[PDB]
Amino acid sequence: MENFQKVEKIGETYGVVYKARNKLTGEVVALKKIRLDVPSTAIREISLLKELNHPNIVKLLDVIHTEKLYLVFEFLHQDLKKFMDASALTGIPLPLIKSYLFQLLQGLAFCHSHRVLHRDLKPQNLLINTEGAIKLADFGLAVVTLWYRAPEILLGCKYYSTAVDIWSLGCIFAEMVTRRALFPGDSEIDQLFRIFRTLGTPDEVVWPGVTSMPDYKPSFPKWARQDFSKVVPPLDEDGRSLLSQMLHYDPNKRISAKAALAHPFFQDVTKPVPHLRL
Ligand SMILES: Cc1ncc(-c2nc(Nc3ccc(C(=O)N4CC[C@H](N(C)C)C4)cc3)ncc2F)n1C(C)C
Repeated sequence: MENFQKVEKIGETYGVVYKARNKLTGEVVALKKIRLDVPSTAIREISLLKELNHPNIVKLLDVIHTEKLYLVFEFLHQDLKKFMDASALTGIPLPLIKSYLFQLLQGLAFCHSHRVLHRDLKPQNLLINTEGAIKLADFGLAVVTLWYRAPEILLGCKYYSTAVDIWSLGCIFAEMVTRRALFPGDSEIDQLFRIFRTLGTPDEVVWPGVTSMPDYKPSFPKWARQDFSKVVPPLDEDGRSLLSQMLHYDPNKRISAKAALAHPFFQDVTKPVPHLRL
């Protein structure tokens, strides 16, 4: 860590993140100081992450095990959240929404093909640059936001799948379009009940095995599903078709990252450059 000069704190569950300059090489980096107490398994788990390289995953440059674990990442200048708040006035243009969605699906397609899950996608851990790229960061690597949590997690599923990232990404997609969070819950039951009010209470019809999941209660209110035209106007038919498949209750019916990439929504996909003020 002596080789690095802290420029500024840029983020603070498990670990703080600093913009920092490599004292030798003048290299500017994000320097993550990880949740102190290293367990041997966590070291081999991060050594697996260093091999997981993709243009839509923030590059882990180095892991400094001394003695206090640091992770040195490629630096990116803004998160999606700040860009969304800076764009809240006319909204992010749809071409740029489509681009960001396609790229993150490509990152997820990659992660998932190697049986790596993110587990905690949100606007705060999606990082953007001046060239139109968007990148996954801060991989969930087993107050916190529940807003992008898949319903299987919230109902107590222990061995959940790659479909949790598709759910989260779908929530992020809707939020980019509408400029309002799709399920802004302030507790697990509120989060869950917000998902239920909008998409209807899941039963064995739409989600086989649901009534036997740990935190499922026969006594949950039974809400009727709302229209998707009510939920994400002004998303077009393709956009809404894709979103509905990313928000299927049954993790096994929820569209994969790979299948999603072939959806007609991306037919006219391009790569716009955003107007970013750094
Ligand atoms: C948790 C984590 N590990 C590694 C990184 C990381 N960050 C950056 N650079 C970066 C991130 C966020 C912002 C940013 O716009 N703000 C963070 C807080 C505030 N927002 C919540 C409104 C704005 C600027 C630069 N680069 C590479 C990384 F690996 N991160 C970030 C997600 C903070």
